[PDB]
Amino acid sequence: MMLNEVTAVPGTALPVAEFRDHLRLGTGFADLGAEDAALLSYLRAAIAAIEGRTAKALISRGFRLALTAWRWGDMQTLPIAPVATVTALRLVDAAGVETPVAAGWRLVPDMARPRIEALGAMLPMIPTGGRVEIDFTAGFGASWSALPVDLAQAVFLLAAQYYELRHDGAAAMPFGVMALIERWRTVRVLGGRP
Amino acid sequence: MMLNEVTAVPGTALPVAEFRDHLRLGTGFADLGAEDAALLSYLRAAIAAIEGRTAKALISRGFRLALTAWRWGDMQTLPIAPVATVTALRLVDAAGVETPVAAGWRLVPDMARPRIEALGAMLPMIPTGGRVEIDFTAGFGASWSALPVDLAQAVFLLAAQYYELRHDGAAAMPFGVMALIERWRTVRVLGGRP
Amino acid sequence: GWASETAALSETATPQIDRITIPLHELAAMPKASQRLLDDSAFDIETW
Amino acid sequence: SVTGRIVAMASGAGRPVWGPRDTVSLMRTGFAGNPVGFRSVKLIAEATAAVPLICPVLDLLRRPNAGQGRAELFEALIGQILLSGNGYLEAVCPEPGVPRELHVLRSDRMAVVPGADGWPVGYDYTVGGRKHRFDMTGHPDPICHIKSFHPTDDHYGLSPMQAAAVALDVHNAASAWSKALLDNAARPSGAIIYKGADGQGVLAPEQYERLIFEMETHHQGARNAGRPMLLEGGLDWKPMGFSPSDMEFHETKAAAAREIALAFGVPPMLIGIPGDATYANYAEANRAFYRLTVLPLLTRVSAALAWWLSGYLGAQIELKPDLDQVPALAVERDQLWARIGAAGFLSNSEKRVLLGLPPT
Amino acid sequence: SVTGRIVAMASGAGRPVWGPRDTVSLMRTGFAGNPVGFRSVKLIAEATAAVPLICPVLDLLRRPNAGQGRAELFEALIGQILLSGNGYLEAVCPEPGVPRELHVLRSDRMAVVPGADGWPVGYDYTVGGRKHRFDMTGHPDPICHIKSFHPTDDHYGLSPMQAAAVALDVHNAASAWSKALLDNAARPSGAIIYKGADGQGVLAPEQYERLIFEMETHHQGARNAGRPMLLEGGLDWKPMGFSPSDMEFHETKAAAAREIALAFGVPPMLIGIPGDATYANYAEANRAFYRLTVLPLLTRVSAALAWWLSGYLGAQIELKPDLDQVPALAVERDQLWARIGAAGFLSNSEKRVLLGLPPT
Repeated sequence: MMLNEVTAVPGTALPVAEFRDHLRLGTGFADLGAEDAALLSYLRAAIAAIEGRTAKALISRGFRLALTAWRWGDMQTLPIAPVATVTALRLVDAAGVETPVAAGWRLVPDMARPRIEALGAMLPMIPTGGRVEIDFTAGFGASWSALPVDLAQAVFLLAAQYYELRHDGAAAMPFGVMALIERWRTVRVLGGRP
Repeated sequence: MMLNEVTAVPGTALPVAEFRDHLRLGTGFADLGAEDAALLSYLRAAIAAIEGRTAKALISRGFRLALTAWRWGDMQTLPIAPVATVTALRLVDAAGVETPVAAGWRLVPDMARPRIEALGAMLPMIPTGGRVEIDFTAGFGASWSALPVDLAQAVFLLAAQYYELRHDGAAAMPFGVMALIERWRTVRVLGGRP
Repeated sequence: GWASETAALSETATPQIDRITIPLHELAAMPKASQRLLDDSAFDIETW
Repeated sequence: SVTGRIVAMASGAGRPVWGPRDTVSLMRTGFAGNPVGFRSVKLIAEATAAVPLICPVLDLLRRPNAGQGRAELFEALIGQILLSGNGYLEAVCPEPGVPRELHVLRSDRMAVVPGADGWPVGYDYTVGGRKHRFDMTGHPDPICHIKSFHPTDDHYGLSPMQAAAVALDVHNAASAWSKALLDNAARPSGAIIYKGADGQGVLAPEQYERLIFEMETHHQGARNAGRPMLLEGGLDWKPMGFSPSDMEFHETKAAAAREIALAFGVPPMLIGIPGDATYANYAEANRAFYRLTVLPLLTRVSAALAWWLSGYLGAQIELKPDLDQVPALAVERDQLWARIGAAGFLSNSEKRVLLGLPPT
Repeated sequence: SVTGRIVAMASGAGRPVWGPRDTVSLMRTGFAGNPVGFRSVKLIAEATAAVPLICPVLDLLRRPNAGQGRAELFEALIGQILLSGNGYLEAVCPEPGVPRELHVLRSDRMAVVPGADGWPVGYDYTVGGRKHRFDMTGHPDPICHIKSFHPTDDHYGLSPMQAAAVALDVHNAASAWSKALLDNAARPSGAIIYKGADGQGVLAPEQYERLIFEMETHHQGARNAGRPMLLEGGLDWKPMGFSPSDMEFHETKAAAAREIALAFGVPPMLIGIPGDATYANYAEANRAFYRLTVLPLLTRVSAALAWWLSGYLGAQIELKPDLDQVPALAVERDQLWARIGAAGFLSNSEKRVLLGLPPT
């Protein structure tokens, strides 16, 4: 289970022109672009902070889930939660040959449990000494407008903070950064074997 | 259970002209200068914070509840609470034949526990692999004026807070944001198997 | 596979196990019979 | 009789009536599942087979069929009565009188038919989806149907396992409580808490293999029990406990293990469950076993074999338990021989006729 | 037999029926694994072999084959019945009558074939991928198949270990709980905590070898138990405990060790498990053992040898346990000889016919 990203976000999909409206920089100056190189450096640093505390994705970039042994006999819950249209469960071999498999696997969409449950009571078997990478595109939407807005606000509450204080300097809201995140975190109570 | 919204708000349904009056009317600097479309972006962030803490809907948007297995035998509590009129309970199969049903169920509306509660003991079974899918319209009313005004004030107490201070800065009111929400939260005491 | 002597034979494919579900639907009839018609007639209506 | 004719047409004549739904699931969960429900039936069914009988016809009973002896027949017969309240015996009659085959038909796959006058006309042996439809519209009536007493039902028995069906599920799940507690439980014998300079801090994998190897070698095991364990700054050892150690549903299982033995009627002393001493010294509890739940059970089945098999003969035959040279009733035989043997007033031939002797 | 044809088709005629998969694993986990399941079968199988028999045929039973004596045969035969509910006996007949070889075929590798009329036509001894297909479509029928009573299955026995299969896994894992607790546990007898001026501070390897040598020499061991142990600034000694000391699942193991003994039917006094005194003084518990779980088992197997071996002879032979000069039944023999011996009213030959003597 490695879970790397195939492609990153384009950067042009991030709302730098709206984050600048948030931070109260300035309206009609002739410069207007001295911060563009750094404002998206804090938006990518605040999304990636909330992508890890919530285990959500938010831009629907493509992922690659390269794993070897199945976690449970048939289920295989995916880590990145809001998914749609798993592309390919290409089953690599011990070395080399990569054979994509329709394989009779389904996809159960959920924000909490994005399973990949199999229908033939057993997922496609795994060549001993070989991995099973799964290409899937997981996230809310393609553009910034398709997000839940409270999670989009939690980026703006957080990336404004990184813009206003640079080093770790200490400085209570009703719905702060944390209270907006908490309905998007994963609530789990299993430490067991299954 | 994905539960994505079919359509969002139009934006013209939101009280941006009224929220400018809750921001500075009768006392203030003047009407002053506020990026109008910015003020729409804080109302959508305060509603989506109260739509999540209360599990209400507040604008009567259209929903699509596509879940695989029925939880109870017949009950199926709907999460987004103030509901009216299931659009359709179409039932897709594993291939996508999408055969709707038109009888066998009677939505029992309620602000506490909206249900589906089919007739007798038979609720439409699920094609194996073929997720069931329920389209409904949930919320109070089409315009902003049809809301309970205490819940509308919790938006204005919250959307003004996101306007007055940007980052997560520190700052116990009797009926604050939190005290106006708690009579609209869902009070549940089940952690059990049914 | 036919195993050679200098082969150092690899493991083969365990056969896939299928699990096909019977849904076990219901089939019911609810006839409506009149009480007077069941009490007057010479025929055994509850048997018929 | 007259009431029965009315009862039939309510349920439906000519159509099978099934009765108990779960009787196929109480066998796997109550007779193959727990030892107390297993031993209780095996204690009775092996007791009724051991009791001799008093009458020809018993030559059939001694050798009913191939691979199913006399004692093996009643173990199969009573083993269906204790499990599902119903006993069945198919008779194959190539010959008109005393049919030379007996077969204990299992009561999971048998269903009754009420027929016209309320008393049964059909029995249906249903395995898979395939039926047989035995016929009762004749005189020999090829199946004896031994019912346990059921007050609410008109066609089946009550099956004491159904009466103990709550105490089986307590004893099955309390015993499976302790199994899965010994299989899903993480107790540690301690925890080396490492906070650090911060409130949180990991230790590097260089330091961590040092920490395993001084714990693997010098602290765990019987041979390292009690090393003084220097803790420098940051490290700390919090020993954990295990607060319920013994006795996880120990008495509620042992009370349920007694209610299963209560329902079939075996005493707690015979089966071996623990409990307070009710009976004294096994001359009673074995005598109580062959008087409250074996010989009343055996004289009820033998009264049905005495009437069903006499329908194949011309003359009717009685068939009763021996109630003599069954060695659990020796304390009722000492007590009756020493009473009349010590009664010296009445003469010699006057007491051979009392004790059951051939007179001289 | 008339219904025999209906059940045969559902299973599938001519094809092997296996029954329980996990049968071989209950042997390794429940009979080679724990002493209670080990002793309970060995206590019974060495008791049924010791009981003499009453009939020629017993000349075969006395010397069945090479290297497998009379008493060694029934230990193998009953040892399969208690373990897997099924007993098998191959007869090899170089000679036409009374075949001079008997072999207990183990019931792990044996499978039934239902055949046409429901009663079996084939038995399959399956070792490796190799089958044998014994044939039952003949008159001598070369394998006797002794079934324990199974109400739900039509072809096998129930094997009391299967009914106690939860209580075996409790007793196997509670005993392995205390084993791995003695092997994975770090208890210290204390901890010399060294904080320092800061909240954290190590001590130098000069100071650390000083701390070992005053702990190695002057404080550890039996001979240094209680030195007054000066602690300067920074140092502190927190003595640890071990809060559950005895009794890790001690009663749930001792309760599961009785439920294993319950299912096989041995009394708790014979096997040696601790527990409340149910039976009194071994004149009862040994007499209860040979009356509730040995002699009913032996009279059921001997009744199958009385019929299978009589199929090789012309005349049918009876074969029953002796129930005389078996020295566990002496309390039932004192009680019956002193009853009739004290009955002085009836004459001398009138009680020799009661006690079983040849009259004179």
